[PDB]
Amino acid sequence: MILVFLGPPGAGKGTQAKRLAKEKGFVHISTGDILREAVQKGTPLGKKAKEYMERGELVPDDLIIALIEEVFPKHGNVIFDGFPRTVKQAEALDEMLEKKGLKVDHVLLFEVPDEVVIERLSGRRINPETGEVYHVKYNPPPPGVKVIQREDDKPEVIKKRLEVYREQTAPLIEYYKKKGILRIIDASKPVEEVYRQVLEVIG
Ligand SMILES: Nc1ncnc2c1ncn2[C@@H]1O[C@H](COP(=O)(O)OP(=O)(O)O)[C@@H](O)[C@H]1O
Ligand SMILES: Nc1ncnc2c1ncn2[C@@H]1O[C@H](COP(=O)(O)OP(=O)(O)O)[C@@H](O)[C@H]1O
Repeated sequence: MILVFLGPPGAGKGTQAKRLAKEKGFVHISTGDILREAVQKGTPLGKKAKEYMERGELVPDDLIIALIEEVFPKHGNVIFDGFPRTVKQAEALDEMLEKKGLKVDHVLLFEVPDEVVIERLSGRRINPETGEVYHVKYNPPPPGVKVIQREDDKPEVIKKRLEVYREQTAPLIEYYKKKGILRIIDASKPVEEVYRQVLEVIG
């Protein structure tokens, strides 16, 4: 089975993907995580991607599509978490899967309002050692655990990332709706509840 998690930044897509991968054995493909590790290690991809990400812009499709080809696993169920982000990327994903005898089974659309995305993103914190994602209010780091805020979770980059989401990524909703595989998730609910809905959606 192949899943795509779609929706605004801060919706809780990564948090759910990591849980689903962990408990149910999906391969988690987070273009976010892979890009950040590239940036940190300073690869050709990392150096090229770094500024797009810092500014809240999408990294160019060619770079991402190639990144997906490089990481797509030969076997196993897959969660596409943060990819595709454009219509071009969605077309590429279809072709790539079709060549492998595959297809996207379910697109979970993580619906959540702007005030919730801003609330979620501004309080997001990261454990630099473990990659564990926290939230200053909803799931705070344990006492004594040093965390960081991502530079792209600053107020003005969030604002940009949301315009970019609405401009470039939101058309994917009709794209997958037209195929009859769009599932709606009420992402505004607490973590446990969203996860139950995710499990119910996918069986
Ligand atoms: N599929 C993609 N296509 C283009 N750029 C991407 C993609 N995934 C991630 N990025 C870059 O990485 C940044 C952070 O993405 P990500 O971590 O997936 O979302 P969020 O920051 O909302 O969790 C994006 O703003 C974008 O610049
Ligand atoms: N259901 C939820 N309720 C409250 N906070 C959440 C929920 N899901 C995730 N979060 C928190 O909100 C922020 C965004 O979650 P994340 O999974 O990183 O979003 P995305 O991957 O869609 O950008 C994180 O700080 C996370 O701890």
